[PDB]
Amino acid sequence: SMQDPIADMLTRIRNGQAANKAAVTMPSSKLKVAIANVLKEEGFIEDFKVEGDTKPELELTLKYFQGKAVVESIQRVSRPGLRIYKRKDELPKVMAGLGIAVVSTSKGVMTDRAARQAGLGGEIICYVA
Amino acid sequence: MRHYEIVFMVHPDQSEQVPGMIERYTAAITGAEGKIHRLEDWGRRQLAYPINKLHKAHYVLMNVEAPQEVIDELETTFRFNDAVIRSMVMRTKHAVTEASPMVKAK
Amino acid sequence: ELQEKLIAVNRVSKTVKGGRIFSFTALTVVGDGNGRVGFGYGKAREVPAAIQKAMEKARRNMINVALNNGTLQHPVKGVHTGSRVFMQPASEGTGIIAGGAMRAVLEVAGVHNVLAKAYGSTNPINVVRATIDGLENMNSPEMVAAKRGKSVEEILGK
Amino acid sequence: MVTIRLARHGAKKRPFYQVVVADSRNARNGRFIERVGFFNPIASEKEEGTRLDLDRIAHWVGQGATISDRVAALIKEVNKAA
Amino acid sequence: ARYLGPKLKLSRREGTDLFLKSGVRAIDTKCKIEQAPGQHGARKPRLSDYGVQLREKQKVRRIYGVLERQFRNYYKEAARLKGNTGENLLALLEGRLDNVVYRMGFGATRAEARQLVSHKAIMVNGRVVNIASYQVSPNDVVSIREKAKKQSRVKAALELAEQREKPTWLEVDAGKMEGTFKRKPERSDLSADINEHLIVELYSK
Amino acid sequence: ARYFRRRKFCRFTAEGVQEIDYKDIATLKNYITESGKIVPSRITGTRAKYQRQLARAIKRARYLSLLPYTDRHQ
Amino acid sequence: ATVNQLVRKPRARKVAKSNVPALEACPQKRGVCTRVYTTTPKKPNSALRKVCRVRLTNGFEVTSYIGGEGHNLQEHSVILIRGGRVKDLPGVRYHTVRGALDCSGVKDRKQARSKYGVKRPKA
RNA sequence: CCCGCAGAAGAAGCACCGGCUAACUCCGUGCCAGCAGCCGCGGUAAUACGGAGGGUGCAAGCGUUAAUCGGAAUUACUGGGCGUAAAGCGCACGCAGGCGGUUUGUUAAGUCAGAUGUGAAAUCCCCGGGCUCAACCUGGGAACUGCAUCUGAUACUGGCAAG
Ligand SMILES: [Mg+2]
Ligand SMILES: [Mg+2]
Ligand SMILES: [Mg+2]
Ligand SMILES: [Mg+2]
Ligand SMILES: [Mg+2]
Ligand SMILES: [Mg+2]
Ligand SMILES: [Mg+2]
Ligand SMILES: [Mg+2]
Ligand SMILES: [Mg+2]
Ligand SMILES: [Mg+2]
Ligand SMILES: [Mg+2]
Ligand SMILES: [Mg+2]
Ligand SMILES: [Mg+2]
Repeated sequence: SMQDPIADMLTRIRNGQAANKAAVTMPSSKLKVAIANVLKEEGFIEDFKVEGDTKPELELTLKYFQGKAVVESIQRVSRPGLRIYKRKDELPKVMAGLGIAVVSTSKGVMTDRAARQAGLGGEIICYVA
Repeated sequence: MRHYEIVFMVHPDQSEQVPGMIERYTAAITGAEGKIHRLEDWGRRQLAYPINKLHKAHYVLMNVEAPQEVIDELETTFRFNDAVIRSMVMRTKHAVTEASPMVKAK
Repeated sequence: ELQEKLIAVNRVSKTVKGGRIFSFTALTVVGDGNGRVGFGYGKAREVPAAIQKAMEKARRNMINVALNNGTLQHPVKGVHTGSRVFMQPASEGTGIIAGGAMRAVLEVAGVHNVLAKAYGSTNPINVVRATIDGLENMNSPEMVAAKRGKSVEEILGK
Repeated sequence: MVTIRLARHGAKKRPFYQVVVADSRNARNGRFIERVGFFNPIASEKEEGTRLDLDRIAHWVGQGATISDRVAALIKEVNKAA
Repeated sequence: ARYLGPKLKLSRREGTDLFLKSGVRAIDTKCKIEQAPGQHGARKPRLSDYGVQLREKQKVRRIYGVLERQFRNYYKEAARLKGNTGENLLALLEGRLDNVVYRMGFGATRAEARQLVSHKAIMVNGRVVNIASYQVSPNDVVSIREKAKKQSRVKAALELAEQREKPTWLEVDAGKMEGTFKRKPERSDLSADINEHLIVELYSK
Repeated sequence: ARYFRRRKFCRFTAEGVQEIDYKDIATLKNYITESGKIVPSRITGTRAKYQRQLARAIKRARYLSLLPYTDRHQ
Repeated sequence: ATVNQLVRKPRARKVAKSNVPALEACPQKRGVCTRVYTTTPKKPNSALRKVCRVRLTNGFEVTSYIGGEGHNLQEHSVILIRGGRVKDLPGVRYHTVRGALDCSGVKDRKQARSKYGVKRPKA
């Protein structure tokens, strides 16, 4: 069965990027929108939208630069079988700072830099490079 | 407020106080709103030709910007200060808040 | 300029009706030491020639690597046909820390300080291709800001 | 009882005594309660060779601790010279 | 604890003559340069990779007569100290008392200047030191012992010191028979034919 | 005693140089001959305006000691 | 592979077995030569290798090799054995220390003398 | 510790040199004797055995052996694999067990932040100082990666309650 919707999002982006898909459809959720919302500020995705009320659908517009996938790599860090939590001093650097780490802190989901500036730890959701 | 480009040189045997010297010049320059807006340094360098027997000496660059009067005092200091072997108070039209090849090489 | 390094030579052989026909191969990398490196491979009956075949092979098929003051820009992972390589940028003064095959490419490429490790098969020819492939995928802040449609200062954060 | 004495550390023919607060029953270099100073008998006669935190030492004396003979001389060769 | 065999054998091996022998009579005349010793020396030896690294390390050691054990301890200290390790190791080797005396001009050769230190003929800051490996610290003043100056060999070594481009970081005194180790030396001053990054890798293997 | 030619590329104009600097040792070392005498435009091809800037720069650098006057320094 | 599976059964540190079990992690052991004989080497080689059967102090009975030219070894000889197997002699894992106890040094040894217990020749 | 006395006088071995691995020939020997960490040598022109010269490494030590980690990503948490090379149970059900879609509120269990106590000294590390240097000794830091308690924060996970 489907047990980690977040990893499904990573596969949906990764498979669509490798298949040169213009857009991807998926069931929506607050966390999925929040992660898609975070992606917007760094330019990894073009736009996101939410349609439907009883069964919300999250729609992501993929982005390409020279006909090549914008999302070079993305991999799940915290998983249902193995949760990963990092303290503020030990927060990892993803793609030597060029990429971002989606971090779920007590003040909501933010990037590694936002957590680093605010001096906060949390759950490392994913690595983006 | 004319932009000057000091380039003095300090005896290789007195690089210990070179820092302190920077402070002295900077402090008096800043007294008349002497915007420094640049303070590089090339430490010691192998002089091309043996000036004053000294086959090697320090090297400092200060693209400062201060009134004409204050800077003139600096030249008097550099003249009667044995530590500074040679100077070159050039005068640039504008400012250079960047970097030179002498540091970008490393 | 153009610097030349011999990485490894070998005596391959194909049996023929009469007997064993021995041949020699040669692996080389050329580069200007300032962000450009190219590998070469050549087979010939005489070792002298094999080198020329490798030199011509290295002259063609060249790639650009975005160096950063004679050091890598970020840790990179390369994999080619069973050889896995890991290279990490290092501070100034550490020199080249790599195996014999991995070391040779870095001088012509212009890398001065790097920590490298070869996992899996250490076959010299596969190892060399693994390093170059990682270097080709290595991007600099200038193209990353353009590719992400952002500015350098914002993404860097300084 | 708790006593303030010197534990002999250092090397051969160059002793360096550590001034420690310890129970008298414990070994000379063994268990101790608190560090309160050191004493260098081979000091260069030009720089610091012995310093003690008299505040903590006075506190321990007020708690009931006894003073060794040699240390008493140290707690005197200082409070007199200054 | 010291090499006692012939010296020109080592000199001609590893190839470039590097600060050996009195230094007056032309080094080439005394032997046959560009020819390693041994009956088979007259041939082209295809050196390897290990080969190159080994030669460099051996060369450096002989220039300063430092035995492996000692040299390895310098490398450990150089890596421990902040900064670039290779230059730090070279600085430590140059800071030895016996080497400093040679560059100061009181010895014709590093070996002879080292013997002067060993035989209690050198004064450092008013204290007698006869240990060749003593590390000279910046601003120190090294002065030949009164009795020593009466040695005519020292006098002749001063004369010859003129030919060697006087090291900058060393303020030599002629008749004053003294020296001031101004400061630590820098890579630039030292012979540019030394590739310190090779030394660092070799011992880090 | 008289040649006068060109190389067909005033490198300074090419790179859009707007002010030749006397600290660009690398660049300068390309227009100073082995003896240490500024090379005429008639050879390298440098445009007239930039050569004037380049020539004062060489002088300042020689002064500053970043370059050598002639070659026989005793 | 799975962390849950690994939690249920942790990784088992394998114990590395020695190549010289009869030494019981001791550098050398003294023994008595039960039998002196000769044996033949493996396949790519041909010779008359000199080996000895020896009873050690701890009761282990093993066969040891003699690495020196000529030997004054016989019944009830007390020798000192060290580690080191013979590539071409299966079952031989030890070497007799020449020049120790009742084993004399090798005659005429001039190179690697310390490996055969031979005193420096007088000049 | 210092000072004088005399005269180079009283003070250098050990291992290796076929590849790995720095450094080679000559003689003897002739699958013999032998060496051998791995690869392997020797059957009459042995850079591999034995001797000689020569040369390489290390040095008052050099070698061998035993032992621990490394290299060994070769038990892989970081950091591996299971079509054919080792490795999918013959298949299904299914308990404990692990894991769990979308939703609000609810706590604070995890988690995260804050603070405080605790983390003996030595060791280790950094900056110094003392032995002529060095080891050695020592001053101040750092560190002790930890745990307890409290006050928060509450996204997420778990919690129950309703969707
Ligand atoms: Mg010793
Ligand atoms: Mg060799
Ligand atoms: Mg392992
Ligand atoms: Mg495998
Ligand atoms: Mg099979
Ligand atoms: Mg199978
Ligand atoms: Mg099946
Ligand atoms: Mg859930
Ligand atoms: Mg809690
Ligand atoms: Mg402690
Ligand atoms: Mg000291
Ligand atoms: Mg301490
Ligand atoms: Mg919840």
